[PDB]
Amino acid sequence: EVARAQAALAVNISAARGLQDVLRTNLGPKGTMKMLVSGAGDIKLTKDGNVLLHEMQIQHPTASLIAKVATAQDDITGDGTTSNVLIIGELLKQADLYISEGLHPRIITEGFEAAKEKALQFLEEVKVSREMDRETLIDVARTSLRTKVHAELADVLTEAVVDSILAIKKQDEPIDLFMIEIMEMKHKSETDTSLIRGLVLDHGARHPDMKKRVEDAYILTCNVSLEYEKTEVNSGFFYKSAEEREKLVKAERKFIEDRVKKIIELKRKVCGDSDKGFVVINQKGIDPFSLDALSKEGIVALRRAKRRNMERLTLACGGVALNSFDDLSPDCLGHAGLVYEYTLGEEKFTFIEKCNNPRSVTLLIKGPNKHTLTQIKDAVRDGLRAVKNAIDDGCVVPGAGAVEVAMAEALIKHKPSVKGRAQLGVQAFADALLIIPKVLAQNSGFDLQETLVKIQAEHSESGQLVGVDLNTGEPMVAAEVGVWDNYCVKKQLLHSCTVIATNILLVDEIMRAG
Amino acid sequence: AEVARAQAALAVNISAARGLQDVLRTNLGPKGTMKMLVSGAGDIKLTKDGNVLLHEMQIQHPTASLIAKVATAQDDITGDGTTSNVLIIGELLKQADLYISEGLHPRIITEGFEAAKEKALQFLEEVKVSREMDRETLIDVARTSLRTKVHAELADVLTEAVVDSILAIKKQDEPIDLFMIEIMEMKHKSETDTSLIRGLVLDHGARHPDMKKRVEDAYILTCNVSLEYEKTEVNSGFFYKSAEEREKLVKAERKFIEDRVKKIIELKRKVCGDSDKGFVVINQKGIDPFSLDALSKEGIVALRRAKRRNMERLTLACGGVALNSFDDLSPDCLGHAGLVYEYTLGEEKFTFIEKCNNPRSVTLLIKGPNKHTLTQIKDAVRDGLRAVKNAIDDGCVVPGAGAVEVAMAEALIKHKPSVKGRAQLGVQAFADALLIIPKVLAQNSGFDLQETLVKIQAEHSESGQLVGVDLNTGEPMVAAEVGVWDNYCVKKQLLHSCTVIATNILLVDEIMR
Amino acid sequence: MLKEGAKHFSGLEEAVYRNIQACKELAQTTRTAYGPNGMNKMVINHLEKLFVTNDAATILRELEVQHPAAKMIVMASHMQEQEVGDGTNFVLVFAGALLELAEELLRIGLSVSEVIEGYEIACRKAHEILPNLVCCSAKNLRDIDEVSSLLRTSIMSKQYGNEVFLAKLIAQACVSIFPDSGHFNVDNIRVCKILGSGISSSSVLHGMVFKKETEGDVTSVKDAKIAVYSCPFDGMITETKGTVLIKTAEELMNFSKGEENLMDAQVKAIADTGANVVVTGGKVADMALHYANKYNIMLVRLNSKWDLRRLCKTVGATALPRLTPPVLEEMGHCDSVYLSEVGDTQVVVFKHEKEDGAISTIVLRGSTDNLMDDIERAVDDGVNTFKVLTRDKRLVPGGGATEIELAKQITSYGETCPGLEQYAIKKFAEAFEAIPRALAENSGVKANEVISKLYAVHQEGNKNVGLDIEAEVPAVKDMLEAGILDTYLGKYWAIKLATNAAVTVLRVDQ
Repeated sequence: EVARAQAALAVNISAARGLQDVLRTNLGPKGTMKMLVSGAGDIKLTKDGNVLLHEMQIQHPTASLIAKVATAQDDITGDGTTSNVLIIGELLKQADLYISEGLHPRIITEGFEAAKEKALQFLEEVKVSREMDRETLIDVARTSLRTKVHAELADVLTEAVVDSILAIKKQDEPIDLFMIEIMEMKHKSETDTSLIRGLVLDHGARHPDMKKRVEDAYILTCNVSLEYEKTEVNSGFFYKSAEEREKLVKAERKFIEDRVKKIIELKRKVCGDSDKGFVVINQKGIDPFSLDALSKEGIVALRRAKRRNMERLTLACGGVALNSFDDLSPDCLGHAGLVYEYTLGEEKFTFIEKCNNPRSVTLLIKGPNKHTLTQIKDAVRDGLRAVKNAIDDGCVVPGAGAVEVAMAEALIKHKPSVKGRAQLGVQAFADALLIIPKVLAQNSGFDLQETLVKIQAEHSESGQLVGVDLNTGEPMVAAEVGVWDNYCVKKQLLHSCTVIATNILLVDEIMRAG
Repeated sequence: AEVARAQAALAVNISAARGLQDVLRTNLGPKGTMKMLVSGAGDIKLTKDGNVLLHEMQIQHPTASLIAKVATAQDDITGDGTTSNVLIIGELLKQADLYISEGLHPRIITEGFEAAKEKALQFLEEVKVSREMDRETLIDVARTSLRTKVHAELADVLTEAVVDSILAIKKQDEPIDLFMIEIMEMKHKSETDTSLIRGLVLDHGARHPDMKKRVEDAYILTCNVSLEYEKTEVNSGFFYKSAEEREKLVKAERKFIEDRVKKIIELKRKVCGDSDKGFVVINQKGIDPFSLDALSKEGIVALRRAKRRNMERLTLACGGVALNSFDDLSPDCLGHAGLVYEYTLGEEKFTFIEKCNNPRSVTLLIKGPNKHTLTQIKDAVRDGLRAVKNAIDDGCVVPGAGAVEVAMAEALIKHKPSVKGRAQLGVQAFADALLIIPKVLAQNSGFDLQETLVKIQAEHSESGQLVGVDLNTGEPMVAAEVGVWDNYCVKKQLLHSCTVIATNILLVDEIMR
Repeated sequence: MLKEGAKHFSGLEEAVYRNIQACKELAQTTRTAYGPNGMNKMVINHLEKLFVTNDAATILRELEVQHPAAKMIVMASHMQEQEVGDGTNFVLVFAGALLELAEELLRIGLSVSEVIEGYEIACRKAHEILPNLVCCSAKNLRDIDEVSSLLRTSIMSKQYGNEVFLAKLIAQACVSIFPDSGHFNVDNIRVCKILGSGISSSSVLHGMVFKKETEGDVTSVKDAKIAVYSCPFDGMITETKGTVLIKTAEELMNFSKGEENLMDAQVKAIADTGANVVVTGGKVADMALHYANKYNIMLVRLNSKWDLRRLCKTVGATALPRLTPPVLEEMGHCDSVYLSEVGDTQVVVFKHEKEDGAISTIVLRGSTDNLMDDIERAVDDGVNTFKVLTRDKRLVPGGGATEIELAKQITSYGETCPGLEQYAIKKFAEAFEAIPRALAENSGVKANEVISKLYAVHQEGNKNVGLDIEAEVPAVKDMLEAGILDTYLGKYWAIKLATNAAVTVLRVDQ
């Protein structure tokens, strides 16, 4: 079929609206989490702009298009993405009128540009260079956390969030690459969350009391087993022919104690003293007697370790992954400043913590392991992006859309065009800005009206960035509030909202292709 | 029972009103068009005037009742801009609806209109100046008054004649002219033609070569009870019931005929001299067959069928008084206009009573063979006469061409309503309703109703420019300099009549069927 | 939505209606299911088998709704049932009841957070004032009464009259063997239901009670090295050839004897590994039996996994099919491993006694399964309510003499704390009346009649509803002392728990 001209955009405008309504609170602590059945058929809860999109199976092309484009920004920030859907279709709701008044969507796409630039100009003029204080990091962390979860949940989790990034900036890494390791853990309540400067393995191998409490940890990560097999035929060697099986029966049990006593050597090679617990870590299993022959010597051998840990352990401890054991010095097997196998429930989760150059900080969350515990697994990594963004930009402003007004004010107050053609677009342009802070207030409390004419006159009074109190519905200084817009965060929505609106605002013929 | 209530109920209202007004966008100015109205008479009624169209044939609406008041009111208080008012109110409603679409209370939207109007009122009080009441300054307004109501080519050919009538005043204080409107109409070879005549003209005369073709000293005896009777301001009773009463009825009536015509002919000798002056008999009823040619040959001009409106205008115009009767009486009572001239044009005999002691009565002879044209142009004269009089009655004239509407919208610069934000919407809704006329013209003109309008504002915001959309090419120009001026009393009155109904809209949230 | 996209079934009205309404659906019976309950519920579980109870969780897990609303909150009800044996009958009703104030406040037009947060701080205020209403504490597990006194409350919150013989029988199962200090175990004390005898013949044999036929002799030793095996007999006779027995006439000769010597070696290898009891979820065979009679290793003819499971659980045994010589890994645990006739049913009996690790095995002799399993249900959720792992349970009024105190506490205070939250704080003190109603439900009177009088009992902690007419006309039964209190904790969770999901399930418009 064909939805011609005005009809094609009438589809575009609509598909934006109802979803924007969902996200008027998906955003802020006021933001209401949303759940998904038909997205899978699973019981699924999520709060965030882009992920909920992908989670749902979204038949409508607009939403289908959006999940991809908001991604690129949701890649960066994670919050303001739950914001981003509003301004876009709202701008459609702006301009469609003008083309319903009659006009070219051309000149309005045109018109948005210089407004986008003055915004981009204003984005510079607004963005407040701020410091790297963990405090300054906390409020940027928690505002995204506050957006995505409860402020309490934001608060209690914020610390570990703004902590690891300090050690990942200890690497002088401008972003967060490692220390991104999150661990959900068996618990009655998601209340428990811990910050492990080192890593956590989940296993003690199968053998307790190996000297599993380890202060001096020289980390052997060995992807090869001490358990090849205890029976006749080798681990990968299978035989249904009789004479070939009698061949492997003798040395299969041996090549274990080959690798076993290599460690028993390697223990004394590393240590010479059972005093320092030497940590063997296996990506695969390890024989009980292997553990036994190791454990009694004080060797703590771990089996069935995870490849990311193997990666992490190699990196965090200055560790090593090994396909052989033999004998090596303590440092040839990277060092963890502390290692403790920690049993919660049945599983003993090895705390390998403050590894030498603890390049990977495991953030451990002990919870019901529901999607509720998954529901808090996002805001953190989301907030991680935010502080990473805050790490990225020293320039960060008040949140709660204090910029919106100060944008919408100046950008509109002056004609950046001193034209109709661009100002027409500019008019629509900076108007769709204010959607967020007013509706937040309007969702919180006081209507769009008062808060705006508050915050506008306030900004008009101020030039300070004054922004909504999301628990009141009238503005405050969001610099003082703590809800803080990273220039890295806030900038990209200006890119997206414009650049997406550009081509989608210009369509007339639409048809099934193929 | 059946009750429509609150938000969904007022929709049909604002759907009607805004839906009903948008048809009038075809009107209001020469780029707009005369709108054709037809009735059960099948009469094609061509008016760009809102009132004419509005109060005759329309679609049933609850708003259709209320709107019929305002375009009447603005016609009443002005005679112009009756098409104007309509397009502002729904433009304000369309604005207002958004905020109510925002859920923001029609009460909070209602209560913000009034300061905003006052603002613009005060502002239109600011952008007004006292202008001339000069004919040429009226032409500046007459050109402008007519076009936003009637047609421009009509406006132009009307502009000189419309002002001339309202210029004929004695300096009346009247915002519209009662006796400066005397409309003669005719079937012509010109479907639209209008002659400009100061003084009064007669509906019908009776022209005879026996009667004086030119009566220079005109003592006009203007009488209802006619030649068939004798010294009577009142008709005499007939009895046809029986034979002997009717037998004596037809014989003596000629005495009533004879004395009457005698009453004039001896009185002409008295009043007008013998042949020395011309005499004027007006028979507002028929003329007797004897008396017709008898008054004819005595120098008297007997005039068949002058109206009761001719009766009153004559007395006022010529300073005399119309009688009921032909009896011997002084010349002064008998109407005297310094010329009585019976001008027979078409099949209609138009008796001028001219050089009138009061040029209060002044006449326009409309022309057309086609009635719809005769409808249009004869209707096209009145509004300006009422409109342009509002220029010559008022020392102040408000500048036109929508230049002042862009002027307030920014002069309404906001958080001036820092009060709440409901008045801030009441002004924000109101600033946009101002521009519907500057829109609808550039609309009805080329280009954009907006792109020019924002040029206008971007221009008007520049200093020294009160600038506006052309009523024709739709291009930016300073309106007060072109002389294009709507009557002063329009705007101030217009704003009140505009806001009230739109204000009345939001106070009605309930409708019960 | 309007657009073909947007997967969801929840939102807006259907949230402020259907979700909460679907939440309303299930709490309906939970009312009849908590406190003294004369009500009963037929259930077929996809056996088509009827079962009768008052408990929701048994039923609700089965019930399947489109909407996670029901699907979520049960987890909290489980989260209760996980931590606390009973009150879960209540844990659902309050939330569902407290919820529907919101949709009213939504008709009254109160915001999500606005409605939520009032309950929140009031819930904290509750969690603040809730321990203030601790009216007692438990004392001694060794004491049967001190335990049984409470235990009725939960059995009550399942079923009313039975609780008396039961609660005593429970601590007589020795809840006391465990300290209830950081430890307690069901599987050690595990209910074992003997169909037959009486339902009040339900007994206590400390140490395992296995209704399974106790075969061989008594165990070779009472310490018995216990090798439990899933199917150590798959048969040592093979099923092959023509008749699904034999084909050739020569076939039968080797089929019959082969089972023997294999099982002989098998049951010898039971003695060779040293297992002093043989447990066969696999079949019993008289030769193997006679071998188990020769080698004198007590035999178990058939096993539910529950047998194998507990044997795997308790003994440290590992049930494995052995067509294989048995090898003790399972080894022994229980110091006295017996044959017994309990209910005069052959009862496989293992016993070992330890302050922690002792099996003190509830043996239910009973006339009716359909009862004895629901009789199991209350004692289950009663001893699981005994599970607090505070020997002093900081007791509060049981059967809910609390709510009237708190319904007074909060909404009064609820107005003191100001702002529209106060109404949510004041709505917070309302759904307390649920069980006062839910008992007056099964008691048959008006909660208003209840609460009006039970507000008129004012500061009490004692007088409240129950069964009979003293929950009806006065609505006054002493729910501090009928002998009935409840732990602060199981109470403390329900508020805390039903705070969460209720708050949660509202937030979600998708």
